[PDB]
Amino acid sequence: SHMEELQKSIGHKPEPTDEEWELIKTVTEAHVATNAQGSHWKQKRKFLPEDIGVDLEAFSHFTKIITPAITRVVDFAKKLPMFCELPCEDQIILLKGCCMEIMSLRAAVRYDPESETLTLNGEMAVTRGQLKNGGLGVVSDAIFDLGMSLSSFNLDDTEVALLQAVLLMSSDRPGLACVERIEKYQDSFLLAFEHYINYRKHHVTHFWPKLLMKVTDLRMIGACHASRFLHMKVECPTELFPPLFLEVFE
Ligand SMILES: N[C@@H](Cc1cc(I)c(Oc2cc(I)c(O)c(I)c2)c(I)c1)C(=O)O
Repeated sequence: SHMEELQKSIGHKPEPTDEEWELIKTVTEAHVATNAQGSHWKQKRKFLPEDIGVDLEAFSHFTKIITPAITRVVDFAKKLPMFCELPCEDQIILLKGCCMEIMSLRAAVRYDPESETLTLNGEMAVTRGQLKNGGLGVVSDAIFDLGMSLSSFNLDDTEVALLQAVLLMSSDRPGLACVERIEKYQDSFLLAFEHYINYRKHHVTHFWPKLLMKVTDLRMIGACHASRFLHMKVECPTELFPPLFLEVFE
């Protein structure tokens, strides 16, 4: 009985309703499925040679593995019924919007402080420099700084999945038709996410506000990548652009 605000005047911290656990199980599984190499990534990963890394040899490695990265985000979305409930133009609009946001999140949570690397596609471990010089520029710094910061959040697969869901259901992308409906699905994810955090009892003060701030930072990564993507088309050759890469980023 979502009295919600009232339960937040008394100071109780509401856990997930029965319906919310269902939504949480769906999003979680969507993610775990489409997350290249689940919990097995730290030993499955080849460090890219110190000598590689606009440095074009670098770029070519990242573009080689980017089409599967993209598609595993479309797959994450497909596995959300709310996404299925939307028109075809809206779906494409939402994906193009969140694709880098999600991929960046997936990379940043595989930050390893021992090596100072992130791991892409669960397949390849890069440094900040290698990722910067291979085309991202300062978006690399953005992602590394983020990964470094999410170290203390200790996110679990559910937390990352819900974050992905919040990024996907963004009502402000341009061109959308079903805005109010996307906002409602969003609010539904945020409400379950908060609830799930209450349940997790993280030992960090002001955990939720803090994690919402990361949504923004992800958004910024994405914006900033759009711009990097123009700087790229002029520097690297139309040749090394996987078709799907082009179609998502336009
Ligand atoms: N690790 C994620 C996927 C992921 C793949 C790549 I490859 C990547 O790096 C780039 C590099 C360039 I250059 C681009 O132009 C773009 I978009 C992404 C990032 I960050 C994330 C996953 O597990 O799903």
